[PDB]
Amino acid sequence: EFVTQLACKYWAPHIKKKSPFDIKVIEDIYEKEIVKSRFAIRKIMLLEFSQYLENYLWMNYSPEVSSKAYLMSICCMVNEKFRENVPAWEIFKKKPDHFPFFFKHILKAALAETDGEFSLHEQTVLLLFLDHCFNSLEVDLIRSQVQQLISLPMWMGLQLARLELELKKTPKLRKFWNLIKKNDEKMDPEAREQAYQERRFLSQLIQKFISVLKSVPLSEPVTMDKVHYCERFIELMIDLEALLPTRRWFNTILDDSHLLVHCYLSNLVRREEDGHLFSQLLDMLKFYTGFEINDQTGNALTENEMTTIHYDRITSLQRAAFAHFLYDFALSNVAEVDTRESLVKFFGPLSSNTLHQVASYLCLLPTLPKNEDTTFDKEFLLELLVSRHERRISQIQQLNQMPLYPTEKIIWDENIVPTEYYSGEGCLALPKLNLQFLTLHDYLLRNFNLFRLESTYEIRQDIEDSVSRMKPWQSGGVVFGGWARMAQPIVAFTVVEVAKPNIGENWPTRVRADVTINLNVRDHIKDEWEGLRKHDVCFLITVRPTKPYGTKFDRRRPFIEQVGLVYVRGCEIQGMLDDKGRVIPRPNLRGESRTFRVFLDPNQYQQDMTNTIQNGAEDVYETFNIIMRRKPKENNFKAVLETIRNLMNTDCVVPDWLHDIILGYGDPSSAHYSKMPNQIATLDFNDTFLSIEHLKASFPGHNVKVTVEDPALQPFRITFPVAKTLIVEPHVIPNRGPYPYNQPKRNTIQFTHTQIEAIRAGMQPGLTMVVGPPGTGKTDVAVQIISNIYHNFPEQRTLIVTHSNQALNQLFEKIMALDIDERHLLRLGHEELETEKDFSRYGRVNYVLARRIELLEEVKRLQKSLGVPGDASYTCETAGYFFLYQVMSRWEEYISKVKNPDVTEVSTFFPFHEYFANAIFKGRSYEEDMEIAEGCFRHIKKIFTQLEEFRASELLRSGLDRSKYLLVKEAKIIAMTCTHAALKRHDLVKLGFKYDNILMEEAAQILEIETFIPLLLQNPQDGFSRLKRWIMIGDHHQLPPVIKNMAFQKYSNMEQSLFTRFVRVGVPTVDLDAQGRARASLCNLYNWRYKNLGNLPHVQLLPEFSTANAGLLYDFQLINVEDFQGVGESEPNPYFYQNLGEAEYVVALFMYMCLLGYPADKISILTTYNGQKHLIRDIINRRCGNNPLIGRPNKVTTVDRFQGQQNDYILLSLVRTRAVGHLRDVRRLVVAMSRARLGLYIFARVSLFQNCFELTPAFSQLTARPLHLHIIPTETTRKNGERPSHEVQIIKNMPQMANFVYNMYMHLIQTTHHYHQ
Amino acid sequence: IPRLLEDPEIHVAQYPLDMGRKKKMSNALAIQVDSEGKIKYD
Amino acid sequence: VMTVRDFTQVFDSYEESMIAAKMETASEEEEDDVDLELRLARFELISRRPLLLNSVLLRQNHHVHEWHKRVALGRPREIINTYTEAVQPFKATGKPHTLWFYEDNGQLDDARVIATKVNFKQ
Repeated sequence: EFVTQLACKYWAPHIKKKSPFDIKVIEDIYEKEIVKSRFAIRKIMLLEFSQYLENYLWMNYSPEVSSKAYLMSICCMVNEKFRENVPAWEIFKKKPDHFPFFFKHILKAALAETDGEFSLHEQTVLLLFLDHCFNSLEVDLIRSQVQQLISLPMWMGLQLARLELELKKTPKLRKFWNLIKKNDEKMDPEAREQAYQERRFLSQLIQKFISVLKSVPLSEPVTMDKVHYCERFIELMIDLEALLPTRRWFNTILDDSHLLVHCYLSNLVRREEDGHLFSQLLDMLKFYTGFEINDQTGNALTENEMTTIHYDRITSLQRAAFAHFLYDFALSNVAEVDTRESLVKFFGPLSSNTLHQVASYLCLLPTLPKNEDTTFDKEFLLELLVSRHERRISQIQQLNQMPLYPTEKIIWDENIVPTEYYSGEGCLALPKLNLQFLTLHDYLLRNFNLFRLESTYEIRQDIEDSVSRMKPWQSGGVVFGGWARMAQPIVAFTVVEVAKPNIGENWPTRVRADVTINLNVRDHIKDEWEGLRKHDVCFLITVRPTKPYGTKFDRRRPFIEQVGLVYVRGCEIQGMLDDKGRVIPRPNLRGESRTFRVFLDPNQYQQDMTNTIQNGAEDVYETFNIIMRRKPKENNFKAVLETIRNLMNTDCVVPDWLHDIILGYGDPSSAHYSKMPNQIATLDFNDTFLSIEHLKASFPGHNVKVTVEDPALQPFRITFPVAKTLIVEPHVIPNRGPYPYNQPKRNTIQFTHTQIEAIRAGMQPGLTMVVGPPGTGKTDVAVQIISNIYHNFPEQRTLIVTHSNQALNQLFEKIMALDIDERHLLRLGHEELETEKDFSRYGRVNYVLARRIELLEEVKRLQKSLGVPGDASYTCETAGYFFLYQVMSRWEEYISKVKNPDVTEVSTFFPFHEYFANAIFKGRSYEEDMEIAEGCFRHIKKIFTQLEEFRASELLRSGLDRSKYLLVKEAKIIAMTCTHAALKRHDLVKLGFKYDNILMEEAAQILEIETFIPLLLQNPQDGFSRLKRWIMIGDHHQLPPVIKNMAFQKYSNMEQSLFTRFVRVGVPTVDLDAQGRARASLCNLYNWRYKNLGNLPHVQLLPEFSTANAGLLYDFQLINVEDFQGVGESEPNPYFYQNLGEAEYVVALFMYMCLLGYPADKISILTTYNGQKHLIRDIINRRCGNNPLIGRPNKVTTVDRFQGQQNDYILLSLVRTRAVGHLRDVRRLVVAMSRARLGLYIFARVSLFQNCFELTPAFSQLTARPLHLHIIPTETTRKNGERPSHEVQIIKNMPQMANFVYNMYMHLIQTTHHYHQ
Repeated sequence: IPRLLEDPEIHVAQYPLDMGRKKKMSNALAIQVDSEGKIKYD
Repeated sequence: VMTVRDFTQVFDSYEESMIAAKMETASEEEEDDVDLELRLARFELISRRPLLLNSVLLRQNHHVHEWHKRVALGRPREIINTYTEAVQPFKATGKPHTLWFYEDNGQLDDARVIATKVNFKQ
């Protein structure tokens, strides 16, 4: 009540007049609310949500009023905005004037003496804030401050000898160094002092860290504030090191400080519990300090370059050894001396003083003055020299030794596998997705690990649930008191194969095992377990139960102690055995015992064996007593990890014009078609334009010149310059024969000039990105691009990748209405057929088979029409012979006569009159009849072209081989989901799958790595990628890829699509700007979010969009819903949010509409929480029930599950009364505002959402109308704007509505009677 | 804990070496040793 | 397999041919290991050390130091030839030259052959 009253008085939104700025408010809030509550998250949230930063803190900030409390408060707010994933920097961008002063004083505060003016926690907050800054260099205001901290001049923080070493190593650097020193002369004394302080900041910050770290005791109690400071510091180090602009010069600085050696010898890492997170962060930092990249060129280092670097280090150490100390070491070959073991052997016996001296000769430490003792520990000195010179394994070898399954040592580690309870207050040992990556390996590995660790979370839930249900009890044996659908007791387990390693690798190439279960279960469960197939992943589990028989289990309690969890290992089904011992017209097995042969992870196997042999650890693989299966659709993690690893191993040949953009650096526009060197001058736009008028209107800024003046002669070809002039050439589609129905289908969509820009771009080489707001015609743009590419570049193959099968259904539906032969279409998938034709491998093989029959019959008819005898039927083979021998000959003779010249001789010598009798010449002009004859030959030739393509079905009997032919050769358009593409990449590459162009839909719904993988479904061609075009269509202003555990979004931004990253990076986009599915009035609720999003003509002009909704005054309303029986939002189960007042009101409105005669199916009900969804459903069944007058809404579901869907009328419940929740994500808002064609009615606590700054552009519109539902119960042909010719009653709350609907219904039950049975 | 003959508190059926748990009605007439010595084959 | 042999000859005519040859050796012989070592002498280093580790595990017997010598292209590979000698003659000296009498080396080879021991002494 204190913070809120202050907000109301001084800064809260929607309060006309506020008290003037008062510095004491900032001082009081910081000391008494923030500091005293120990930086309580709920306090900080309340302040942030109340718009403290935007409305009080920053706009009143100046140098004269700046204080500790002021600085800290700003940083707390910024940090909290990051924790909540809302824009953090907007107010600074609005008033940038005092930010440089503010930033400099954040630096001073961060370096302030430990435990001095600023507490260690306060300086941790500053560490995190600065981390956000370094992670935000895309913001000009921030970058302009950070530049001086991380540029070449920062090297004045280096030891003088190390600086000179670097300048000698890269001689071209010295002139730039000199230039800096010169420009420094031109500075006034204070600007010079400020510059030097900024240049030294990071190196000085490192020293502060090192002293904090050293203050941590080995075993004595330690304050958590020291631990967390050290953790956040390493997080900062990682991010600086993992970004090239911050790494470029700082990497040397970090090395010069020897921080990493300090950290690995520290007491903190030695604390098994306290320092565990610190250790894991440390391992990440080590990965980056030794990362395989050239700091200056930014290029990845080759294996040769790595080896040279390592060899040069040893060489210079031997030079120093020979001249000044280690004689035998200096003369030995590198391989002799460069192992950790050898280095310890050679330098371990030496004194501290000698090691210090050695290090000094390598410019690692200052000279040890004569007769002085070193102040450094011998273990530091030794580890310094050893770690610097020892052999390193490469990043690839490191990756190739990783098991693909999580063990029990990983699954419950919440540092790397956080629960959904993760607040965001501590940090995690996780990769982060933002804008840039160092190299392709960095990029691929971050996605590998994030996918790996996120999938591990779902595994834990699967394990904890199924194993708990089994109720493992002590009997020293185990007895299971319960049963589980997804997990069975193991009856037997035996490793049956341990194969020899490939040359080089130290792990078996293959490990297999037999696992037996006893299906003493319900037949439904027996069937599901027998439903296991090859590549299905199962988990092998060892429990040694802790509880006596009958002991109750508590899911709230630590799972591992509850069931006695000892081991978890993964495996992959090879197949079930049959009674002949064969790995599986599937047989009917007898009895209830089933054995599966499985693959074990060979790396995990070797590690376990090594552990057993070396350390006497028990053999894990003799202990398994539970096997757990999973839902197939949620269980692709292993296959995806494998594919990513394979991609990493390969040379990853992506187009050279894509590589830099993919990594997020370099010119974001360099793949635009206008900058591609192979830009095509002349394009056939075919049926894109409906008329010459449509064409001219499609290029507003251009001058159109037609190659033909006659308006009656005006498909179109367009030539683009290399200057605002377009040359348009009309041309004639080649006659396809004497059957006018064989004229091609044509596009009917009058594309806007913006849609045309997208289509134009998609036809050109390079990267085309299309931002398509709700209903702006993404699909029509897509198929037109596909069609244009199909006709312009017949040889080229197009790969289509979407997120959902729904999008594929939509694409193929529209493709069918265009001039595209269905023999060139193919759809891959692992499904309910929703299109008029079947484009699966099965459907396409069947089409070919049926079409082959019909065409061979045409050849027979042709044979007979020519008077050629022969009763045998044709094959594709003999049809080919027939074409060359009987058809081509006749045609060539004919052309020889009439094309080498009367109208009459065109018809008189035409060799195929009888064949086309069922269908010729007009006798008007030669040119016309000749072309008619030409078209007849094209008709016949097409028959034989198809038969030649179909010969493969005569050479390949099985449907699988036949489908392979379509995939590798016949199809020109191949479509699949990104999911399928990830699973099938290995098979596709092995098949020799090839493609030239990629088009994607739903691009902003697709995970980063699942966007990248479709780039590599083929092998390189002559050393280069065959990929010519990349078209991505999506909407980053709508919902992102789904991350099951939102902790991975909060910390790592794992939901961020490649599409979204590219938009952020600055890749130019084509922004579709005219929607065609909803009222203009409804469009206003979300078009504010987009660039110039208006409406198409038919939305503006058709009556169906201006007709009001019967019985409701407004076509949309926001309806305030106060408490019902003292309750607002409720939570019958944790996080199962509901709102009875809102639910009842929504259902009552739905009933009202049904009783008015609304088509119940045209109404869908949406809400932001699953808890409310089930409750609305509950009320639907319990209030409507067996009511004849009331139907069911098409759907009752969540907004997140209604993406890409719509209905005429949407009833929306926002549920929340205490906190705004995940609707604060504007993308969720936009989706919620755009599901309705004609009617949107929203029920919420209006005050709560009004206060949310991010939601203001929508809710300021919604509150422009009454918050009490306006009904017209005696009502349609009433128009949207006209005053109604009925009574308007105002329902002021839910109970009044539920009353009204009851009375209305009881009046309708007496006056009517309908009859369904 | 043992669950085998090899190895009151147990609250288990345990039969430690060979006390029969199922009906046999065996013919054999018990072999006997007297005091210190002999299997009484007489 | 004859097509694989002719294709192996095509690889012998030659990077892709080197891939076909290395695959031909890794397909899973000591003479063939000498051939793959010759491929290391031609094509292309740590991976060669790994395949050399495979050849070493396959047979710990005296040309292996020469296989290690390709990695030197040498003092380190000679050191591997020396450690291999400890694991077991002139090859270590050749490794020393790489870091940089044949008749006595030959009587030594007679010693290297798998009263006879007295001859080994002489």
